[PDB]
Amino acid sequence: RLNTLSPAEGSKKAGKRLGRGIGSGLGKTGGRGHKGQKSRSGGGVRRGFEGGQMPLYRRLPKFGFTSRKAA
RNA sequence: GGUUCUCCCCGAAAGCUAUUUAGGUAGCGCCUCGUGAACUCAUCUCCGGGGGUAGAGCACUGUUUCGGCAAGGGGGUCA
Ligand SMILES: [Mg+2]
Ligand SMILES: [Mg+2]
Ligand SMILES: [Mg+2]
Ligand SMILES: [Mg+2]
Ligand SMILES: [Mg+2]
Ligand SMILES: [Mg+2]
Ligand SMILES: [Mg+2]
Ligand SMILES: [Mg+2]
Ligand SMILES: [Mg+2]
Ligand SMILES: [Mg+2]
Ligand SMILES: [Mg+2]
Ligand SMILES: [Mg+2]
Ligand SMILES: [Mg+2]
Ligand SMILES: [Mg+2]
Repeated sequence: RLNTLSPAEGSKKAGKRLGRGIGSGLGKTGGRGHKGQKSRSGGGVRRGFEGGQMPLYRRLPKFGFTSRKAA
């Protein structure tokens, strides 16, 4: 009867909402520590960056060639 | 610098490694949630082990104080 309809158990998961008091658990720093590049807005680092060490996908040598006949 | 409602469960780290790196970041180490298997792990008993630290010692590496024998050396004496 329209108002009687409810979803399955565990279907909806609420979702994390950050910065909303202490009781919320997460709140004041939205689960992202104190300071550093990761805490800052637009933070983090690009994909495959090991902090100036030459990343795995450059220290290893490239190999082979893509065949046109294989496609 | 600041990041706003509430209860319940578990709960770190400030280490290694690398870095124009050192107040940053990454992988591992430590937290957590989830998913499966073996007596898997922990505590203590009685066995098997390797070590070369504490201590001790002076054959060796050097160092060191005495006493006994003593080549070899330092002072003297000749035609
Ligand atoms: Mg939550
Ligand atoms: Mg929470
Ligand atoms: Mg918390
Ligand atoms: Mg702050
Ligand atoms: Mg800090
Ligand atoms: Mg941080
Ligand atoms: Mg460099
Ligand atoms: Mg440190
Ligand atoms: Mg420490
Ligand atoms: Mg550092
Ligand atoms: Mg810095
Ligand atoms: Mg010692
Ligand atoms: Mg000793
Ligand atoms: Mg002694």
